[PDB]
Amino acid sequence: YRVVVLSFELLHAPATVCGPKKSTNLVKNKCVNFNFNGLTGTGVLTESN
Amino acid sequence: ANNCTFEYVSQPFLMDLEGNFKNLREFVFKNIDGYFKIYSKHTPINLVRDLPQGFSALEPLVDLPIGINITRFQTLLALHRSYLTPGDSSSGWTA
Repeated sequence: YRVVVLSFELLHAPATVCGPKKSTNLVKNKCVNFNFNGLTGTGVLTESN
Repeated sequence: ANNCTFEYVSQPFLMDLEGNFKNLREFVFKNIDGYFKIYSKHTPINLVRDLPQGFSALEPLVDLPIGINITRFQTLLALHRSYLTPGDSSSGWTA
């Protein structure tokens, strides 16, 4: 029986491994809840120059 | 080299240096919450021995998740001459 022991260390250190952050589609010109890299908000996204 | 708990490879920080074509490379190093932050900016300099007069902002460059205490630092140099045979002069680089 091939066996692997994974030991995770969550201590006082800058975290290096994390679960992937999945996303959804991006919709503009509409009032929407947005979350960009942890920045949360509610508003209308429009093309900015 | 033990507990090698971090390795990073990327494009050169210091570009090619290949007569008075001096270059100013300014860097800022910080150690905050285990994150090692390096900021830098580069500009060709013209016949100014010391720091010049002007304003140039350093753009963020790299944030390393190294997370280990730091107290001291030292710069790394290049031996163009030979250690066993130190010549009288001109073996180095323009004194």
